Amino acid sequence: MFTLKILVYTVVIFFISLFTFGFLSSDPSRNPNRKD
Amino acid sequence: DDSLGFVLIGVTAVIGLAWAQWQSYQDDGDDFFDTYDSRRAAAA
Amino acid sequence: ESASFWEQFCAWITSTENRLYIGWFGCLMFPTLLTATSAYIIAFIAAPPVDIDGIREPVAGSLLYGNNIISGAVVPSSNAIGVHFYPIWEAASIDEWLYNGGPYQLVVFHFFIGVCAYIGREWELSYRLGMRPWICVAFSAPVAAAAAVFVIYPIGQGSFSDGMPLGISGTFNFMLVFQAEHNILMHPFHMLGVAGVFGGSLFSAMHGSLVTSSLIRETSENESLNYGYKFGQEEETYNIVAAHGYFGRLIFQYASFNNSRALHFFLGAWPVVGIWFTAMGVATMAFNLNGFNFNQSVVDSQGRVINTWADILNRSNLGMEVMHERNAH
Amino acid sequence: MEALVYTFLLIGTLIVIFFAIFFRDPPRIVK
Amino acid sequence: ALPEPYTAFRPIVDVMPAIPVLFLLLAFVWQASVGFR
Amino acid sequence: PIFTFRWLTIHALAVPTVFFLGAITSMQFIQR
Amino acid sequence: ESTGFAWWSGNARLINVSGKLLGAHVAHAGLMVFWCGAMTLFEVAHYIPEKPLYEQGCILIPHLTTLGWGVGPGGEVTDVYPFFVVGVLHLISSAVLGFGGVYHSLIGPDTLEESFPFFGYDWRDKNKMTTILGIHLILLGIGSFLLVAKACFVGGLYDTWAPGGGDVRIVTAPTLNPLIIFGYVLKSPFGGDGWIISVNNLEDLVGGHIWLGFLCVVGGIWHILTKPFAWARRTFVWSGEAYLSYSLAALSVMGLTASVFVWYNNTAYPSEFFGPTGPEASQSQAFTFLVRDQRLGLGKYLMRSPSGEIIFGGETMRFWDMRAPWVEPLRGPNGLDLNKIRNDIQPWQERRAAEYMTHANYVSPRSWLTTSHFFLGFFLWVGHLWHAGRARAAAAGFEKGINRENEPVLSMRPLD
Amino acid sequence: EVSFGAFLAVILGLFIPVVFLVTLYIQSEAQGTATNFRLPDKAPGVPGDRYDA
Amino acid sequence: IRYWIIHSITIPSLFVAGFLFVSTGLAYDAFGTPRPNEYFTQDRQQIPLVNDRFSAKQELEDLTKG
Amino acid sequence: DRGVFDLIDDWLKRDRFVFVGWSGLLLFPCAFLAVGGWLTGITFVTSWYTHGLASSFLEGCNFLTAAVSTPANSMGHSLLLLWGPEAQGDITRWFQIGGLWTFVALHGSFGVIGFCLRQFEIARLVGIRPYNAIAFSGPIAVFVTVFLVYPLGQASWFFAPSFGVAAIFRFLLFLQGFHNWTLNPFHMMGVAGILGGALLCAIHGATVENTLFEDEETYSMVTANRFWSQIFGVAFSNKRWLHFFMLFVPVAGMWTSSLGIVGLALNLRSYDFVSQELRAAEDPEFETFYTKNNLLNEGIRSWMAAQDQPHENFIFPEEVLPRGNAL
Amino acid sequence: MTPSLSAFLSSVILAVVIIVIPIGAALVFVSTSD
Ligand code: CLA
Ligand code: CLA
Ligand SMILES: CC1=C(/C=C/C(C)=C/C=C/C(C)=C/C=C/C=C(C)/C=C/C=C(C)/C=C/C2=C(C)CCCC2(C)C)C(C)(C)CCC1
Ligand SMILES: CC1=C(/C=C/C(C)=C/C=C/C(C)=C/C=C/C=C(C)/C=C/C=C(C)/C=C/C2=C(C)CCCC2(C)C)C(C)(C)CCC1
Ligand SMILES: CCCCCCCCCCCCO[C@H]1O[C@H](CO)[C@@H](O[C@H]2O[C@H](CO)[C@@H](O)[C@H](O)[C@H]2O)[C@H](O)[C@H]1O
Ligand SMILES: [Fe+2]
Repeated sequence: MFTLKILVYTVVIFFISLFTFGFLSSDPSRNPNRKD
Repeated sequence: DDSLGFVLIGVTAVIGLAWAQWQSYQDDGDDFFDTYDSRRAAAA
Repeated sequence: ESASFWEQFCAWITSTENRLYIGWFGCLMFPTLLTATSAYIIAFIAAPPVDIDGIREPVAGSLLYGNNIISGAVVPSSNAIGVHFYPIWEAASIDEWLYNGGPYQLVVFHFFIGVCAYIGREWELSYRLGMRPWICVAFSAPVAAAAAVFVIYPIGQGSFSDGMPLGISGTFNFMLVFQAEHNILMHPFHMLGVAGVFGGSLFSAMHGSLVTSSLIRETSENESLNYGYKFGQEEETYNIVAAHGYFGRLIFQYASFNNSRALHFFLGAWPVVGIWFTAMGVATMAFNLNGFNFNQSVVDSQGRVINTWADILNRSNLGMEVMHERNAH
Repeated sequence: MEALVYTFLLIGTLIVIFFAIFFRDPPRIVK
Repeated sequence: ALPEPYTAFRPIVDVMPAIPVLFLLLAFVWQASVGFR
Repeated sequence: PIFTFRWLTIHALAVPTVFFLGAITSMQFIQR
Repeated sequence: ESTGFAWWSGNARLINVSGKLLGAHVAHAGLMVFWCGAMTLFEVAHYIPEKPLYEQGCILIPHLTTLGWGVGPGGEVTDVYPFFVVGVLHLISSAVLGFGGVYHSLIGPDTLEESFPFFGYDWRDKNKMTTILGIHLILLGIGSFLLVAKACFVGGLYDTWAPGGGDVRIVTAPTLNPLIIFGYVLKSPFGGDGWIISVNNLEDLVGGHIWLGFLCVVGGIWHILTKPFAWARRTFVWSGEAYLSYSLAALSVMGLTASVFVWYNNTAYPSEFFGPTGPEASQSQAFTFLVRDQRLGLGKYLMRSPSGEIIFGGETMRFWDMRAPWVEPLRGPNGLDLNKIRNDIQPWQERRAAEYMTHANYVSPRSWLTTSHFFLGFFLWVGHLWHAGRARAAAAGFEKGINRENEPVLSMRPLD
Repeated sequence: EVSFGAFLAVILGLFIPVVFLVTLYIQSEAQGTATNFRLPDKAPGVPGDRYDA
Repeated sequence: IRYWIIHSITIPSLFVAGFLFVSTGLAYDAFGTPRPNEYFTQDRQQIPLVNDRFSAKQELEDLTKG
Repeated sequence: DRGVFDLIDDWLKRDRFVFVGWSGLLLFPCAFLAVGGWLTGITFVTSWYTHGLASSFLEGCNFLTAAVSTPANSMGHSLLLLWGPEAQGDITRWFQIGGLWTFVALHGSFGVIGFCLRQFEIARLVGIRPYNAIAFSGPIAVFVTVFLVYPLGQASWFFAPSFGVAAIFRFLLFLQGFHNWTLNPFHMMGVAGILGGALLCAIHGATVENTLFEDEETYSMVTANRFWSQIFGVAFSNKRWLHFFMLFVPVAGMWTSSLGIVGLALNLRSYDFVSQELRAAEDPEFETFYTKNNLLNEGIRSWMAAQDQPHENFIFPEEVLPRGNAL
Repeated sequence: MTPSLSAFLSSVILAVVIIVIPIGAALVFVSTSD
């Protein structure tokens, strides 16, 4: 039961961290009207 | 593992070090005067 | 010199060449919506009955326990839980988790996160394709309605048990109980929502009939007219002036939308604003700000009450209300 | 066997949806 | 229950809440007077 | 003076509307 | 129309015009203060001394009596003169703000960039924008300390949890330990925990305001003296619409939080001027009925919670986490103690619950505040979506539509 | 009480129109008319070229 | 010019005619709408409902009299 | 042209402030009388002698509660003509027995016939296909089935909807309580069409306005197809199929729900699942949301029947009134 | 001739002489005039 909590916590934090660090990876530049 | 901050710290470290490796070759030190930064270094 | 793993990951995530766009919002959307879908399918097919009331009489909602597709539902969480966070690891057994309506909480929370991330993903793809970003604002209205029906009404009522069940007959039961307790039919915001939905259907059928009526001839005698349009063509596929003349002569000439842009803004705006207002009505009735009460509004000279149609509606509400309060006293 | 029929119908609908998404007619832009 | 030396200012008090609303209608009539410029 | 189709149509609406509007106003002063 | 915006989007013409933008903002602030003063005067003009504040549709006066102005023991309203002086002070301050706003909008400088370089700004000047944010953060941190002055030195705050029925209590020992404060901030938002809404004492409130004021003043100093870092510069959009969108998202979060706050919390919104909460009214009905049952000659009214708790049964068992100042003297370690119920019951505790049960066409001011600020919070989230999308698309350069010559989709590979 | 006639109504009410649609599409593929991304008919009975061609 | 002078007389006359159609009680008699003092009578304490189709005219007259 | 018929035809189709046509000879008087009859009823005419209700502005009702109520149940399916054997020329007795309802319904029914003929006439005059007339057949089918076919299968005109806001609200709860109309699959197809039509209106208006060209076609169909293919999985590629679909789904929703109302006229309702009802009878612990709904339908029926049908003189004691306290 | 039958005959006659014939005459007049 605690192991399931561990795995769910790890998965949730992994996906949230993917979202957060992805939007920090110069997201406004990833657009087709980029200057250079 | 009484507190559950080890999962938070550990996973955000692993993805954070991957993001830090990408950030290392970003030549973002110079400041820009624009609405958004168009500079993004690709292929290392 | 070698590109970092994070750069390749960011290039693949925000790639516009994927069959389904993923994006950073999709990094939240896809796992949450997939676990909500899997949990909903499993709980709909096989799940033991949930004691929603608390008086140890459970409600069967799964197909394996004597339900069909119409009557089957994922029953809301138990009244004992209320608005408590109830994951699987907080229950003593899986049997107790299924008995208290935990799958409802799991599916509802993952679905809510998924639809908010769907709004963000719609903005994200609109940004990667270089188009204007207001489709997500249009999708914010059914998301607001789902939020009011699944999260915000349980917050106001203090329990996830009176949230809308994830089923057809459960949806009808929610509607009847909500009408009994709040008189949503006489709420002005539900009137605005019905106006938005009815008008949206009217304007959709009207615009579709107007465009279908004035299609320019490009096909043969009995060939399907849809081959007359080429995907990616520049010229108009229908005669705009003929449709405008028909609509002007149909009611009056000043009401014809001479601009297709203003007409399409009106089409996109009317049901969205209507659904926004009905969502805000449902969420405001959660905090007991009920609809219009026109009960006993007509009396004679001697004080006797002359009923109106609102009194008959109130009688129906009273019948549903006294049947809802199962052994409350 | 009613629940079996219901499950078969729902799974078949999801299979049809999967085929309609991923094995759709590929859109080609006219020249 | 207004204070005693200002009880004669009771009628003007009830219309004080509605002044912010008519400021919004003031913007609409100003544009309508200028011809929606 | 003017008795054309334009005159007959809009007087068929305006004449009962104003009469009904006066009747509605009178109902506001009925003590009930 | 030559600016690109029609009359229905006319305030969008003031994005680059800094002086007129300042005039519009100061005029709107004057309107806010004018409404504040006018509502305070309206509420004191219609105030009936015998009735409680929540029976007269009062929203502004209940906030003022929570700060210890014109209050008595048990929540009695004594003198409406402090409320009157607060309303007239806001009314006088509104005329100053209205005149300054109309001056800066009409006859002031159009763009205060060529003159007054301290007040002139550009939306892309990341150093200048952090300075304004730092100054206003310092001002907000000072304002948070004004509540601390009102709580520890000037008069006191009405402590509804004081024994005997509540009183204006001076706080001398605020909770300065950051573990409790930031555990309140990091608390779960579900039932039982309740995030920051479960602040159940004045000490945690004033200590959290001390910590917030210190954080805001050091953050304001920091934002004045520093510049955005490289990650922040590469992440955000530097334009007026973008900053408006960020503020809209924040304000939407605050609106929803305050709606649920006034719906649930009993400390910052005591049940003597705002009325009982929904759970409070339900448990008041159950408790009063149990009192009548015990007086006129108990498992019929109570039940055994599985967590070792004694709580009221029936439909009100879902509100077992409700904490009230008139239940706690009868609540021991395991919940409702039967001996404490039969013996320690006091006449002040039974009148409150007798009043709350019949005040569950009446709409409570809690319901009005909750519904109105929830409506505003949701629509401000919608406005955040609109302005964030428009700011990002206008910064990238395709907010006016797709270029027919270089269409981005036509240059991509086919999907399948 | 498994209603025997109801089982046939669900089965045959699903099988027969699915069969009719599947048979129509397969002979459409054989004739080269099973796509909407093609030009209108050049001649009676002659389908137009595909957009990719 | 004559547009306004007609509508300065006929329009107030029509509004007045509507006002004195309800305030004089003529609207109650014309449409059969009961006044607030005649919803019930002394000899009739229940709701007066028509129970026969072809005697509906006669039934209403012997029930609304007085 | 040549012949008196041709001058009338030319005058009726002449471009004026409002088109008349030959259909206007039927549409304009019938629609004016139906709307004028409805406005007369909600202002002056009562429902005291038919329903035991006040339903006019004269009696103190507002716009939400005023209605033109249905005739008395004793009238049956009578046409209730002003000169008919019920009113016998008495305009006052005609108003009291509910003759204004049949006036509004019959003139309204010929009004919507004239409007659909008007759609056919202007389409022939302009020269376009008559798809707006086919789309209006949806509202025609809904009006005909609900206001005419449903009372014609029932006992009388009394059980038809009354022309009012709160009166329509009663009709919604009446058909739920007495017919379990929400559980009917034809209403379900109607809800899908009407909610789908509102979805199609919102999603098409947003897509066109958000794929516009900065200024032939005003928006990018290729960009719109690419966006929805990656967001939703499928997307429209044919503009003509997209607009037929915007016609089809709300109109098909009107037509599918009208077929179920015809069944409801003869009480051929989808009230119960028999196997689920039998299993709950033998096993009292069995309970689903469908079984809870049938309990609420019993609560609707018994608690409204005393006042919704006052002609029956229902006297229900408190013992027989269903309650949650007796399960 | 019962009163209902006489009422029906009167209704038919009234419809023809108040609705049909006046509208037709007005249409003929305005069509020959314009
Ligand atoms: C602090 C909040 C704030 C600020 C400073 C702005 C600022 C701006 N907005 Mg943004 N917005 C906000 C909140 C805000 N908005 C919210 C909450 C929403 C969601 C509804 C939006 C959605 C929005 C849209 C869709 C648009 C803007 C636009 C604009 C710009 C033009 C202003 C304008 O059009 O006024 C004009 C004001 C009016 C015409 C009057 C509006 C009154 C409406 C019709 C009724 C509102 C209800 C009101 C309370 C009355 C109710 C009465 C009731 C009793 C019946 C300007 C930059 C425009 C923009 O995008 O271009 C740059 C534009 O098109 N906003
Ligand atoms: C909170 C409300 C508010 C405020 C403060 C502003 C502010 C402003 N607007 Mg906006 N606007 C609003 C709401 C507001 N707007 C709404 C709801 C709409 C939709 C109708 C608009 C549509 C709009 C358009 C289309 C334009 C503006 C423009 C402007 C600016 C120039 C004003 C001007 O030239 O007026 C002149 C007005 C008058 C001469 C008549 C009013 C006279 C004064 C101001 C009345 C003050 C009364 C008050 C009691 C005085 C107290 C003083 C006393 C205390 C001493 C100004 C900064 C313009 C612009 O953006 O830049 C130039 C412009 O073109 N607005
Ligand atoms: C710019 C502009 C605008 C805006 C404006 C504004 C917004 C304004 C504001 C203003 C303001 C906001 C003002 C205020 C005022 C106030 C006043 C003027 C005051 C006075 C006071 C007094 C007089 C008082 C007295 C008293 C006392 C003392 C006691 C009690 C009684 C009494 C109350 C009487 C608009 C939109 C319109 C338009 C465009 C332009
Ligand atoms: C007063 C008081 C209190 C409090 C205190 C405190 C101390 C507070 C604080 C608070 C806090 C401390 C807060 C915080 C917040 C935060 C937030 C809200 C965040 C957000 C974030 C964001 C917004 C971001 C985003 C993003 C991402 C994620 C990615 C990338 C992109 C971006 C950047 C956009 C208490 C309750 C105790 C008591 C009573 C009184
Ligand atoms: C800022 C937006 C906030 C949105 C919150 C929701 C607001 C929309 C709700 C509209 C109906 C609210 O209705 C609530 O207030 C009305 C105030 O007159 C009252 O409703 C009643 O008002 C009058 C008597 O007081 C009478 O006309 C009626 O009996 C009834 O309309 C009731 O107190 C309650 O039914
Ligand atoms: Fe279109």
